[PDB]
Amino acid sequence: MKDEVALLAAVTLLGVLLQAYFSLQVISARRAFRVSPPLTTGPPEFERVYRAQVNCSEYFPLFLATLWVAGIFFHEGAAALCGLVYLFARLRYFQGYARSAQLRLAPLYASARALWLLVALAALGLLAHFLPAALRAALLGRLRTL
Amino acid sequence: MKDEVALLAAVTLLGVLLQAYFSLQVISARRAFRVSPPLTTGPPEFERVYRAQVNCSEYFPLFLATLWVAGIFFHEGAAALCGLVYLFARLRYFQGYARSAQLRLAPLYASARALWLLVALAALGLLAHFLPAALRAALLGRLRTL
Amino acid sequence: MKDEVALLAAVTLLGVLLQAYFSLQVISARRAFRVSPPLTTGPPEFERVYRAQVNCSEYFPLFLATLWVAGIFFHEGAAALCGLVYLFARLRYFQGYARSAQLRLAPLYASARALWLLVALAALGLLAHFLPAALRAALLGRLRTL
Ligand SMILES: N[C@@H](CCC(=O)N[C@@H](CS)C(=O)NCC(=O)O)C(=O)O
Ligand SMILES: N[C@@H](CCC(=O)N[C@@H](CS)C(=O)NCC(=O)O)C(=O)O
Ligand SMILES: N[C@@H](CCC(=O)N[C@@H](CS)C(=O)NCC(=O)O)C(=O)O
Repeated sequence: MKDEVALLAAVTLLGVLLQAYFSLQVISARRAFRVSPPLTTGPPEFERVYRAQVNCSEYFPLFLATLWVAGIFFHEGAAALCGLVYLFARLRYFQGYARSAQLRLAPLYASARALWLLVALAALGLLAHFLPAALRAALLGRLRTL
Repeated sequence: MKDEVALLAAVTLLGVLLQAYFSLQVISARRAFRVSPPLTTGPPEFERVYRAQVNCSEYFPLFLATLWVAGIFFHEGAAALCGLVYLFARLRYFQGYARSAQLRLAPLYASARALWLLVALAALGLLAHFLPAALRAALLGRLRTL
Repeated sequence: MKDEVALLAAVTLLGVLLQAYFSLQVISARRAFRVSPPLTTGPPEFERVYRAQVNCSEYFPLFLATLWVAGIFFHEGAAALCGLVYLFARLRYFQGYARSAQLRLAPLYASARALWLLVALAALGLLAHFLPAALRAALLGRLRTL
């Protein structure tokens, strides 16, 4: 059903492109600092670029999972918008962290707020889905008795 | 189609929340042991918490992929239940590993059993989907000749 | 809708199995080189196997995201085929890297070509989806004026 998930798919693809950009930046840093695989250690500046990419990579599935659940169960447009805010914050996090550990913090907090909102939308969407059938099953069981 | 995937979505969200918990625990360990990014090395106790989170993060997409394939092609309820068992085992793995490398092992084995079962359900679901059309195409080709 | 995504699901499961294989190979290397968690450092040969697995793991969500978007918005068969080429290239990357850092390069380039093609298919699929409604909204706005 292309129609109900195309914005989620577009934000998903933008996320992939951003992760590709982070990967290309790590490769560029490896060349500049002459840090050859399999090493992932070197001068703090190399290690910051490496770490910024790794941190973005490990949250990326959380972002995808929440984006799709929130977008399907809550509202597609709102999930997509929160996803865009998340991804812009991650770009700033990567750029910030590369420059200095301390500059990762403000955009990290912005990314965490965007992701927490997606989590909240996904949870509310699922509650709206399940809570009714559950409260009903509960009541039908108490009616039987009563 | 909210209706046929809501339990998969709920287990997915629970998985996201658990990964968020692991991330918050690593941040707490960084503060306690004063290990500042970009370092990921320090006392064994810090390194165990870091590593437990990283290991959970790298299997998390495998869990999501298998959960959804098994849930769609085999049975939603069974996939969801195996997913819940996986996630509880991962929580125990994280808690165990943080305390000691050796305490990661029992829950790691439980998580691997749950994930292997999801893989098996997904494979059986796909076999049920493809094998028929394939054996038919095979037979139609031999009938033509015969 | 099993019917329109079964090949994407099958390539997804194959990807999971391959990642499981990489994980089992790292465990085998840990035993052979006696590198106990939480360490991820040791002789270059151990570090290459570890790193090859980690690199495959961090691209794996990019591969899944692009596979599904390309397969849904562009063409299922073509996305599945590019996915298979990607996964075979990753197997070669892992085998190559384990033997030597330099032997990772050719299969890395092949994997990057396959993934870039998936990205391109996904983008073209989404453009075909959105561009029309957008150019129409644009024109309706200029017609009103004109
Ligand atoms: N893998 C992360 C998990 C926790 C996390 O996301 N921490 C934040 C705030 S300390 C971070 O920017 N981590 C820096 C990094 O991963 O290099 C870590 O090692 O810290
Ligand atoms: N990235 C993992 C891949 C293999 C794996 O999952 N190993 C298990 C059993 S040795 C584990 O608990 N790894 C500990 C860790 O990742 O820190 C590793 O380095 O070991
Ligand atoms: N995490 C990767 C991101 C960039 C990347 O994929 N680099 C390629 C070409 S240098 C690679 O084979 N990395 C080796 C590795 O990750 O161990 C890295 O540290 O290099």
